[PDB]
Amino acid sequence: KKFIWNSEKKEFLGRTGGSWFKILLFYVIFYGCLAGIFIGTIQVMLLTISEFKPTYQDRVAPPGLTQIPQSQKTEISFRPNDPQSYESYVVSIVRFLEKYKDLAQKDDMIFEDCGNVPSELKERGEYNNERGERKVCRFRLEWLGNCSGLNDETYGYKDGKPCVIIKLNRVLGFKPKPPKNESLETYPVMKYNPYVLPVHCTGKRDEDKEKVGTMEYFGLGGYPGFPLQYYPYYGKLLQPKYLQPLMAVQFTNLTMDTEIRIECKAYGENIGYSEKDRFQGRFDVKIEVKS
Amino acid sequence: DPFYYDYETVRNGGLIFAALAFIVGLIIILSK
Amino acid sequence: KERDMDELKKEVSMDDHKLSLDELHRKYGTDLSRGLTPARAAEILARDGPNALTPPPTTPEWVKFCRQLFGGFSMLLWIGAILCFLAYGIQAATEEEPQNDNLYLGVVLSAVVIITGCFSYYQEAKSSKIMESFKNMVPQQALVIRNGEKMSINAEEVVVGDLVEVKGGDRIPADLRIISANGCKVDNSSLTGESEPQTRSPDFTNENPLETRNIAFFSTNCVEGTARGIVVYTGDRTVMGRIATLASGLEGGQTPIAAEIEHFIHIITGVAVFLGVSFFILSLILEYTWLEAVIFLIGIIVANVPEGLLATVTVCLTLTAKRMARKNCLVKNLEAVETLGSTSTICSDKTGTLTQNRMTVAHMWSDNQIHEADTTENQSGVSFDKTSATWLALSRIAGLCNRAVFQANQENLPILKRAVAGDASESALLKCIELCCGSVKEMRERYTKIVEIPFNSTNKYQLSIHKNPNTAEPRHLLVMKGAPERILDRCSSILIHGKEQPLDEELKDAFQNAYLELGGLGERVLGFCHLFLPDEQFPEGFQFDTDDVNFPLDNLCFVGLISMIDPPRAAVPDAVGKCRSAGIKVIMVTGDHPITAKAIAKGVGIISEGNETVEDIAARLNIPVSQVNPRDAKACVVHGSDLKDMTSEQLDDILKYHTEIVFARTSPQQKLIIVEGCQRQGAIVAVTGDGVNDSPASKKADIGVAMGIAGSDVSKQAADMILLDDNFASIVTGVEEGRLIFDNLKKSIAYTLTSNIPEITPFLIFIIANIPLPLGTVTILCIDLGTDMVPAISLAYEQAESDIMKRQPRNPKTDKLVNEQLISMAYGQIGMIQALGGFFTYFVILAENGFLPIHLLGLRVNWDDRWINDVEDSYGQQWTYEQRKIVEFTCHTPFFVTIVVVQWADLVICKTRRNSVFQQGMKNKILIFGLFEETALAAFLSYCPGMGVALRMYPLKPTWWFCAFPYSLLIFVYDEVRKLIIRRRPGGWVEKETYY
Ligand SMILES: C[C@@H]1O[C@@H](O[C@H]2C[C@@H](O)[C@]3(CO)[C@H]4[C@H](O)C[C@]5(C)[C@@H](C6=CC(=O)OC6)CC[C@]5(O)[C@@H]4CC[C@]3(O)C2)[C@H](O)[C@H](O)[C@H]1O
Ligand SMILES: *[C@@H]1O[C@H](CO)[C@@H](O[C@@H]2O[C@H](CO)[C@@H](O)[C@H](O)[C@H]2NC(C)=O)[C@H](O)[C@H]1NC(C)=O
Ligand SMILES: *[C@@H]1O[C@H](CO)[C@@H](O[C@@H]2O[C@H](CO)[C@@H](O)[C@H](O)[C@H]2NC(C)=O)[C@H](O)[C@H]1NC(C)=O
Ligand SMILES: CC(C)CCC[C@@H](C)[C@H]1CC[C@H]2[C@@H]3CC=C4C[C@@H](O)CC[C@]4(C)[C@H]3CC[C@]12C
Ligand SMILES: CC(C)CCC[C@@H](C)[C@H]1CC[C@H]2[C@@H]3CC=C4C[C@@H](O)CC[C@]4(C)[C@H]3CC[C@]12C
Ligand SMILES: *[C@@H]1O[C@H](CO)[C@@H](O)[C@H](O)[C@H]1NC(C)=O
Ligand SMILES: [Mg+2]
Ligand SMILES: [Mg+2]
Ligand code: NA
Repeated sequence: KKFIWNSEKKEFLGRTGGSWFKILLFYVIFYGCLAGIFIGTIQVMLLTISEFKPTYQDRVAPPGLTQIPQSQKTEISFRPNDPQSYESYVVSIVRFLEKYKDLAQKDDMIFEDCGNVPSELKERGEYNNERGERKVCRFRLEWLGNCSGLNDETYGYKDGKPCVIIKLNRVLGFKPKPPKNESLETYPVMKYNPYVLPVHCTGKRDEDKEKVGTMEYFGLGGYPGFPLQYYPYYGKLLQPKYLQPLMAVQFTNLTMDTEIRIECKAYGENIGYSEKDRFQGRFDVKIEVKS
Repeated sequence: DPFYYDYETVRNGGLIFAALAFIVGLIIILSK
Repeated sequence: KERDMDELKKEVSMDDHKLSLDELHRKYGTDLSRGLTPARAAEILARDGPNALTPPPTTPEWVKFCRQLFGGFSMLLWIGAILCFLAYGIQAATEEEPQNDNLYLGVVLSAVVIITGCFSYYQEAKSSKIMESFKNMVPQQALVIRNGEKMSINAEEVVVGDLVEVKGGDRIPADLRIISANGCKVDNSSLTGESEPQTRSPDFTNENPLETRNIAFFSTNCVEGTARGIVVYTGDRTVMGRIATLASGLEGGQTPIAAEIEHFIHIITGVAVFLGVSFFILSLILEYTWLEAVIFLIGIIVANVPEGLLATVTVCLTLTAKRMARKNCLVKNLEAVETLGSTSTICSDKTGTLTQNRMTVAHMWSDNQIHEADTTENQSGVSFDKTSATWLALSRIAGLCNRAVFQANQENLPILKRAVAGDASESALLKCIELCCGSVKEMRERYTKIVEIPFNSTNKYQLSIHKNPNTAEPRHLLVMKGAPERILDRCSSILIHGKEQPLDEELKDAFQNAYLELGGLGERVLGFCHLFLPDEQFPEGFQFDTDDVNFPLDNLCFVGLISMIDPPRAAVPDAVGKCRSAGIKVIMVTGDHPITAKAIAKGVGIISEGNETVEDIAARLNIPVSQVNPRDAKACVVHGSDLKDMTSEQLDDILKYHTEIVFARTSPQQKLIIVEGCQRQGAIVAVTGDGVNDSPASKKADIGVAMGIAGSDVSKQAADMILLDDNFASIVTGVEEGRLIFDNLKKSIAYTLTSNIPEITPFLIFIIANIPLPLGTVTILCIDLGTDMVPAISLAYEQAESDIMKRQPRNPKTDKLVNEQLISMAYGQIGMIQALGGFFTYFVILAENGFLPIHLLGLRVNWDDRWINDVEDSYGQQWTYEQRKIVEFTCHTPFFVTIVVVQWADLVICKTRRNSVFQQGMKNKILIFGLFEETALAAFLSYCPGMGVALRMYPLKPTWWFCAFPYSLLIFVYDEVRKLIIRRRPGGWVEKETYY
């Protein structure tokens, strides 16, 4: 009963030739109309959104806190001697900072020299297209001392006492608001509370906090945070080649051959947290410099 | 701020809708 | 070696009844008047087994529970669960932090199978339990003569070769060989189907042990008279024992609904593995490793398995079976509720099934005029004229001259169903007089009987003389009844409207033609006459002792004939007509005499009035029967004697060229041969019976129907459906419901099979387009086993779109429960639109939250990564892992809502297969509640506190609820114009391609 393939009275795979053409023609017209309808409705959907602003922005309320070595498990395990052991780290650091070189930021028509001191927020009008392409404040690698250097094509980083820079999740129209001068116990921090988003790293328990001896932060003018002169963001369409602020963190006195947990928590009023998302506001890392 | 959504009012409205539609359906299958 | 054992049981029995009393007593070693010594009786009792059939094969309850856990559909869900745990083991041992999706899905599928098994088992167990409450097996002790003395012992203590005596009313214990009778009449209705009580004489009469009179049979009842006999067969070796043992050891077959479900799974898994394999090769051609492609293959195949269609189909069948149990039409097997509708040839039984199996006064003769009496089982028919003097005389002749009286408890019972003591003919007469002529108690004692004369062995006549209580004449009233040929010879006066007339041949021949009219109609006729004895020649003091001629045998006054026969049940003729209207071939199969079988066949509808048999044409032309061409005869009567000498081809031709067939004098084994002959044609068969002879016929039939009270226990157990009210119209109800639930199953299956496309397409394009997962697994569970359950269950309550009892029975080789028109609709057209609507809501959610649809290509690579917390959208924003995962899950929730929204339209269009939704109408309240509960539940799953934590279903922004509305409206309009072209143009395009 399963050899209905053909017969002398015509049938192929189950039906005749003239029937195969009728069904195929119908399905082609039917699916063609379905495709045109889906495309037309998806076009109306495209007409309901603008080019300079996402309609819903509540799902990114607390900005994240990422790092340069996008580790497979937020762990930094390498050998201070073997150059190939830490190649995966350095490669990502050089590629990340490849757009921050002095040669990359050379056009004066799209770049603006903000300043050597963190200042107030820089609002470039409204988010519409009435104004031309906004300017992006420059951020030279020299701001991150001891984690930038004037190295060649390969940034010879720190083998012993590694460097891990932090970055604030780029959000459109987000205006960072650092904590009030009434700081509710934010550990040792500089008095430059009004024009920089503070970020403080620490261990996770009584063990990690003891293993991590000394940490040295690097930022704009020497402040451990992000300057307010670089915010808010005006989208990729209006501000291409934008350079969000960066801030490096070096762990000088570490206990070699020991995996220790570090939690870099960014503080501020407009910075939320989440017990489910360990990246919203805070940031974790598992460093282990095994010799 | 545009970084906030009144999820409690929408959630509350959805739960009231779910309650009313179910009790109405129960009245539908109880024709008396 | 059971094959030979069953073959020696399919053969009609043999015997040694044709033996002289001396040869019999020498073969068995038994005294003809003393039986045997009790020690010899116990020596045999403990040698071959007590006189009782071996109990049925007990069916332990864990066996049938494990049976409900298996099958064909539950097995597909079992292989699905197995594939889920295999895929989970692969995903566990091969990759980091494996997901528990496949494991939870496998345990859910296993739970689905177990729960369906629990429900179906509880239903079948309920049917069997309420069936056990009908076994009212009362022990019956037999009267056995042993060692020269009469003793009454239990029926099981009876052995072979011992004298046994039976009295009118007692049941024949074992198979006896009569040795001496005294006007003894037994009842061979439950065994050989012989309606009228066949007498039993010690002389051998027929070569067939069933037809001869020297054999009493197991489970038969000695109606009247007393007799003696030697037990020839005992226990299971008996006639009805071999019939019952054959019934238990027969094959049940494969019900049509089961074959439809099996082919359905053939198509389900066919497209499932086609998609799985083609996409396995496609995924390997893209980039994914064998580890990933194997998981893709299993995911696509498992996804194409209707997880909830099992529970919906079980509830569907259960609902229709509930309606069957409401009308006292219980089904033992659940799927048996569908088989009646698919039937196309009903083989019925006459005695006890087509008829009432009870002698009833059929017609009467008065004033040279035939008067038909009401013969319905509940007395709901035309009443004859009961105001003439001829009736007032005939009624007294019958009510007085009759040895029939009611018993003790015969008070609250109706006039017909009550028990009467005596002859069956006298019982019918007593009931007819007690029904159409007031009461016979005070009417019988009103005429004090003086001297009577019972029935004679030759010239059978029954007469009696009574006193006259009339207030105008003291003459003695003499009455007599008997065969019309015996009364015509002893009659000279004829009553008419109150006066008398001579025996002129002008009306005497008119009496003869009436006798042959009521006789040729298959009925048994009797003649009644009376006369006024002159009180001058026989005064009130004279005593007419029964010795000499004290009464004038001749010169009597004939009043009229009274015929009688077992009448068919009330709704039997109309029901047969309804079945023939539905294209069901009605074939009578009975062991009764052909002269009566043909009459009942013409009377119920098996033989249409006007159609002629092969013998009728030869009689109308006065030519030999061997001359007429059988092609000129539509109907045909086939005798059992002739049936024994038939081949397979001959029986095939009998069923192929004759449209109205009646098998008469057929043995139970031949009944089985006939049922098999009907099944050879390829048509669904339903056997409707009551006696033990219907056990091998009800068992082998596609569906057996036993009478709940007038039936025997063996045929009741070997059957698949029981009629607890014996209302034969329940067969019509069944054939209607069997088609109704068939169409509704089609609609509900197309409904569950439509949601598969939007359930699988997200994963398909997820593999192809490399976009984030549009639909989640737990949400799919909330659709298949959550929302959709109530709508699919409500789709069973749909009514007929046109008259189903008008269309012909479905062809099993053509009208499949799931044809390519349903696959072309669900998988091809409706499910496709539903999938596009789901993807539309998907792209809306992502484009509105910052991820334009064009940007979603190749994004899943980094989207699914758990550590890249800076994933750029279309606006340059950086999304963490949990943030974008929150969007993906809050994107799965509206996809699920979109499914519900398009299921609104799919349910409304699936509700009607050909009619318009306005023609049929949203009158289905369960469907209305289905949509209200479906939507309310879908909304609850999204807005209940803690669902984004438990089920990972997050609340929706209200505009999401409207992204699916246009797709639903489109679905509804498309299917509506589809059914419109099906209505206006019934030729072929929209009908043979989409109408399923
Ligand atoms: C390439 C691959 O993509 C991701 O995994 C993918 C494979 C696998 O993991 C699962 C979870 O097991 C699959 C599973 O197989 C099959 C399904 C149960 C299937 C069915 C629905 C149904 O009704 O029956 C079957 C539809 C998709 C499905 O619901 C899930 C969806 C989540 C996913 O996670 C997706 C991960 O990111 C992974 O790490 C990466 O290697
Ligand atoms: C950057 O690294 C240099 C080493 O190359 C550090 O320079 C040393 O600083 C200490 C004081 O902390 C002096 O005692 C040493 O003599 C310096 N050595 C050299 C070679 O210059 C410098 O301190 C580091 N900068 C920061 C901010 O930590
Ligand atoms: C850097 O860490 C080292 C420990 O690794 C500190 O030196 C130790 O001090 C303890 C006493 O507290 C001694 O028992 C150890 O022998 C010391 N170890 C070494 C290698 O010197 C050191 O003080 C830390 N320095 C800074 C600047 O934090
Ligand atoms: C001319 C008629 C028959 C076409 C029927 C389809 C119409 C009613 C459909 C096509 C595309 C649909 C729109 C698709 C996109 C959006 C964005 C969504 O977040 C809210 C709904 C909204 C605003 C829809 C409203 C209904 C809509 C306009
Ligand atoms: C085809 C027609 C008749 C269906 C009638 C029911 C429609 C109108 C109902 C079904 C589900 C309903 C939605 C249920 C849930 C939500 C969330 C709530 O917080 C606001 C209302 C909103 C957005 C409802 C709008 C009206 C809605 C779409
Ligand atoms: C915060 O307070 C300190 C003294 O407690 C003061 O020196 C500093 O200027 C204050 N900063 C602001 C922004 O008020
Ligand atoms: Mg019968
Ligand atoms: Mg499904
Ligand atoms: Na059966």
